[PDB]
Amino acid sequence: QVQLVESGGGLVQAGGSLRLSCAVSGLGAHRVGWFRRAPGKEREFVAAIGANGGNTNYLDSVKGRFTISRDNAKNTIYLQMNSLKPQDTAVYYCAARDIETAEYTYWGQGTQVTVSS
Amino acid sequence: VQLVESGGGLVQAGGSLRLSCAVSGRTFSTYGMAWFRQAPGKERDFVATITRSGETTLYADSVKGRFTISRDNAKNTVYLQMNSLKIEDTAVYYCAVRRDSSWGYSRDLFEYDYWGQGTQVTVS
Amino acid sequence: TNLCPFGEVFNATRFASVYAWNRKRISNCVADYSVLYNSASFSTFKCYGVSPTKLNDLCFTNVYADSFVIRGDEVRQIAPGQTGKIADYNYKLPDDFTGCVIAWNSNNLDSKVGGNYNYLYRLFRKSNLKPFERDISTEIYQAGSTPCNGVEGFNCYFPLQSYGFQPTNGVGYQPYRVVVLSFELLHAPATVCG
Ligand SMILES: *[C@@H]1O[C@H](CO)[C@@H](O)[C@H](O)[C@H]1NC(C)=O
Repeated sequence: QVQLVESGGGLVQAGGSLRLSCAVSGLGAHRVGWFRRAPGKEREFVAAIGANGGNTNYLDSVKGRFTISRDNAKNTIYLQMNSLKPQDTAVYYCAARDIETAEYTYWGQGTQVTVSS
Repeated sequence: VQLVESGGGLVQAGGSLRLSCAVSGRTFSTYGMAWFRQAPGKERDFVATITRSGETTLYADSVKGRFTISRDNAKNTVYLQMNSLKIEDTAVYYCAVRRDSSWGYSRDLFEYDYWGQGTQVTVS
Repeated sequence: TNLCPFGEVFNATRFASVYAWNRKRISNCVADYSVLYNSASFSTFKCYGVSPTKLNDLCFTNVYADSFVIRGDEVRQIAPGQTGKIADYNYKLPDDFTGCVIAWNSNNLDSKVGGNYNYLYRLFRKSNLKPFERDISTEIYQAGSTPCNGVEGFNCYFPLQSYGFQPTNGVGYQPYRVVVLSFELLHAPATVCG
């Protein structure tokens, strides 16, 4: 919890496959996956990506697998947000494995997108 | 249960000082022998070892030709003969001991029971 | 009449992980280990249940060869009759083990500038693994305190953990290539001898 910046913001058009991106610090062998919440609720799973670059977990909402990017040199973690579900607008934060053991913490920011059509 | 070491001093070039070491424990049957040398907290480098059965003797390349080890059963006092004194020989000498018996060669610091005190030789 | 493919196992281009180890059987050949036993190229040559010299004058019907890479200080779990995390959840050696364990440093290849994160190990399971049994599963184990029941969240973890190498790591953290060659005897004629 030193410096884990993110990015976001947009209300241009919904229905497509608009992407969202952020960045993480030097993780090494750390598992990373973004989380989002819901109004009157919290801690809703989205995805989990391993540190190998080939291990990927997907949400039940997304069918099978979608496009996810991860650059080890740049230390950036990306998320699959296809199909632009009309009710799936919320705050997105790139939280690490704070629940797990060999990852310290990350709960320090959050980004939102409100695309509509 | 500890370690007892004897021998050491100061000898110039072209001298000798036997570096003996004994185990007072009764587990000498299944404990191997090993040697290491490092004065200034340096990483321990392998010197010599003896296999459990005793037919094969393994030594480090540098100490080959001068250093010689032997196995004792009267007092379990494993002996090492040190000769050909050099400047780099001025280092703390460790009497490492292997764990339970296993047929093979150990040349790593992964496991060792006790760390000895030892002696160092100063050459002018 | 041809030498056994022990050199092929020794000089494999890539090595398997602890949870995905590869078993390569040896048959229809004779192995001459005299040149390599005294070569001193292996930093660990433990031979549980058999003397290295005595196995030369013996014929083994079946040979099992396993390969995986672990830490320098993590080789304690690989021992007969030993209880540990790796033994319980990754790779267990049975008590009736007659093989020879060979390991050596891999700083030249496995460790390199920039880091290596290809290797993996498992730590979450219901019970301990049966010896000489390997299971690969993507099921996300969940703690009994808080069951997610459909996701990996609070008190719910994926069994695999990423495992890293780098030159700046200490001697204890150095990679070590571990190869285990097991030998067994049966009533059938042996195609492997010494
Ligand atoms: C392993 O195989 C490669 C490819 O032929 C070769 O260059 C290398 O020398 C082999 N290893 C040893 C120890 O000879």
